[PDB]
Amino acid sequence: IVGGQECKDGECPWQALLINEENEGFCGGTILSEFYILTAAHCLYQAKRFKVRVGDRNTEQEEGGEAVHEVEVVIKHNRFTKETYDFDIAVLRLKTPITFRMNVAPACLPERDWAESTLMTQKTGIVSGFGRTHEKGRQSTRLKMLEVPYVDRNSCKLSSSFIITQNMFCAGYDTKQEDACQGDSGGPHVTRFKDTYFVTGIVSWGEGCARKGKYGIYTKVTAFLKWIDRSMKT
Amino acid sequence: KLCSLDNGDCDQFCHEEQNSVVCSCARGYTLADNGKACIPTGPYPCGKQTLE
Ligand SMILES: NCc1ccccc1-n1nc(C(F)(F)F)cc1C(=O)Nc1ccc(-c2ccccc2S(N)(=O)=O)cc1F
Ligand SMILES: [Ca+2]
Repeated sequence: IVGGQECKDGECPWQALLINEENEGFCGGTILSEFYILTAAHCLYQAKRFKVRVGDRNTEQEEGGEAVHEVEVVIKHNRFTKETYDFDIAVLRLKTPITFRMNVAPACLPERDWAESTLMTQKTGIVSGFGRTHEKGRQSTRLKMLEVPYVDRNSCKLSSSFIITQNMFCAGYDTKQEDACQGDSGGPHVTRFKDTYFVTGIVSWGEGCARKGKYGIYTKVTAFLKWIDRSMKT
Repeated sequence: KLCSLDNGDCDQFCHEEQNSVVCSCARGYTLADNGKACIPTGPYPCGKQTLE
């Protein structure tokens, strides 16, 4: 996350971190329930075998509230391709159930029509992750969050050198130096409504980070609610 | 405006049935007696920051 602020105690409980064999986070995720994590399909290439850590806010040491969960089943959308980055979504079923506590809680999945009419029409959303804090740099050891304005669909299509499909939406700033960055992929994009946070997107991609005239691209969760539901069953 | 007028006074989901507002909640929540508020069923309902 470029810019933004540190996620303070209990502010981003639905954040999940995918860790490789070296116990280093390479992508984020969103806790949906005790057994399921939502993330980006393109992350399932960043590492072969991986696990999921929840309740972490500081990568340096171990507070005692963190918990590691092995993945039982990986469900990646069969239509994802690096050529288009379309259908950038995946669901993970964990071997053991997550125990909710301070800094560990699921984000709500909204209904399609309501989310589109009421959530995605709000002024802003929140993105978070342990990603880079500058285009060139190491991953952040601290979990960060950033309020990102929803961006007009026509405006973002124009500003993009890549096709923005109906499974994607844009959020961020035109010139203000704040945006998601490498490593934040798969992380949550949530929208607050009456103090309740609903997952509305998955950190997907962007042409550079916080680049002037460029916005952040996110997978539109509302376009895959039925796909997600089917995944949390099989 | 029904659902378009302040989300029909619903805490969460708002639908229009028979040209009337009908509120509903995410899993883990129960619709309150007033048919508008959503009451959590456990200590860690979805979408709530853990600030306590
Ligand atoms: N705001 C950025 C961001 C947010 C979230 C996660 C990662 C990034 N970064 N971070 C970096 C940096 F740091 F600069 F190296 C680079 C990226 C990034 O997404 N590049 C990228 C840029 C474009 C595409 C893309 C889209 C559609 C079709 C094909 C492609 S394609 N693949 O070109 O054929 C995919 C990417 F992956
Ligand atoms: Ca820690």
